[PDB]
Amino acid sequence: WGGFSVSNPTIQRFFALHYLVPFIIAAMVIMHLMALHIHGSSNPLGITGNLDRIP
Amino acid sequence: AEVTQLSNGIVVATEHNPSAHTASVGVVFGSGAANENPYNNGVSNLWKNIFLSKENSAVAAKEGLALSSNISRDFQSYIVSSLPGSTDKSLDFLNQSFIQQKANLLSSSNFEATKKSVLKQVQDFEENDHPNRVLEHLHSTAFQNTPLSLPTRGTLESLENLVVADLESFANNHFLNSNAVVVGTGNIKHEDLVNSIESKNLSLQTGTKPVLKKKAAFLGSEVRLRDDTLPKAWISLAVEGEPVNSPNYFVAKLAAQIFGSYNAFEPASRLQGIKLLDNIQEYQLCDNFNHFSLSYKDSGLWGFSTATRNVTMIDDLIHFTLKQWNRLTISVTDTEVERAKSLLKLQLGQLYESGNPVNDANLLGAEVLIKGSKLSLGEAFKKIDAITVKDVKAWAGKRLWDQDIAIAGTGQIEGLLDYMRIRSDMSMMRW
Ligand code: HEM
Repeated sequence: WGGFSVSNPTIQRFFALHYLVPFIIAAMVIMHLMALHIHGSSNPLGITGNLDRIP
Repeated sequence: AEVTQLSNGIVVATEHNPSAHTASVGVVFGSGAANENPYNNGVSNLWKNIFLSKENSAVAAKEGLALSSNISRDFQSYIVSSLPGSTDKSLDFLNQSFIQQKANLLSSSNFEATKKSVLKQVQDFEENDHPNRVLEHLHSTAFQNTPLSLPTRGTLESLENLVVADLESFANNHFLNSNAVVVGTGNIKHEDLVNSIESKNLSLQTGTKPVLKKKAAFLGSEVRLRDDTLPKAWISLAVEGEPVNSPNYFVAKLAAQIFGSYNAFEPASRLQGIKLLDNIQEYQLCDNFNHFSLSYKDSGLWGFSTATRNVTMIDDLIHFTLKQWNRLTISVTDTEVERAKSLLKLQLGQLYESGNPVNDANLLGAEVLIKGSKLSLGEAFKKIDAITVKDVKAWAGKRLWDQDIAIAGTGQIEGLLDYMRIRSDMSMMRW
């Protein structure tokens, strides 16, 4: 909390971190895509989808 | 050495050629698979087989003459080969055992034995062959609900449901005199010109062929029979060709022969060729080509058949062939056209002038029924040198550019993308 009161360092650090974090989100979601690609996406029927697929 | 035609009741044609010495005389009926309904398919096959068995046994035992046949879409090319000095006997047998009488032929026993033999033959054709199967499927899927998609062999369900009456009914509705001719390719001169017209030597069933209500159409489709048991793959593109008797037959034939055949396991084929063959050969993509542009009296088919070995690399083969077809319709080098002209010239020379009289007889029959008069290859050579780049550009701008395709293959096609990755990329968005 940057001290004993809400002051310049508080909001300064909050804004800098806010401007930083979404790129870390972007990194995590490229990991999300990586982890997804290993085994496709689930059928709505909850059954094997390896039979047929469309491009 | 000039083909002669006339019209005296039954059309008689003759392509004299004293080069070979295997005289052949027969008939070429202007009907077949196209002239018959889906529910009774293999009637023509059954006719051809009963002939080819029992009449063969009769003729060889009696005299010396080997009889063949052929059915492609609308022929029954019952050619009866013979010696040069033995044509009268062949004609007498043909008119005494094919047109009439059919009682000594269609015994129940012989018919049933031939029926089971036909069933076995069509079955093992279905279980063994593959390129022919995909070609038949391509026809059956291009012309849905039309008296041209049904195959030239038939289906077991349609084969089993016919005994005598259907066969005789088709005989009396298609073995007439209006659309039946006589062909005498070989080394006869005018004996056939006068002996066909005799006191009684004439086909029965005077009248006319029943006209089909609908002729032909086209529509894009797929018939794939994906089964991973088979080792290789099989595909066959198609684009609607040009029907016979049109000022586009030869230009389409050239537009097909530009890319040409290819056999990846031959030392004398990989080295030669044009762009697609090199760009395939850098890796291993395909194993066979067949650019074929087949034409029929109702509509024709311009096709592209392969039987590859690689399974993961189907998409790249298709993509390259499509880009090459686009290149054909956008820009062609003059040397490519000249090479195609020369190759197509030699190909026609080989095909129409093969020493075997049966091939020439069948082709003459086809042309005389469809064109109405034989087109001697001299005129073909005269009119083939006039084909020029502008003409091919114009023709491909119509038949090829953004036109619906039909493909149908049996095997491990699964890698093939369904429709919009093989259709909406015939223009590559930059013409
Ligand atoms: C920016 C954040 C995210 C992005 C960009 C993203 C993107 C995607 C994409 C592209 C897919 C493929 C199918 C689809 O588009 O829905 C997908 C699927 C999926 N995502 Fe996400 N995702 C995100 C967040 C999350 C989160 C937070 C969860 C769970 C906590 C999640 C769970 C899943 C699951 C379970 C699937 C399953 C698809 C399947 O089973 O069919 N995602 N996501």
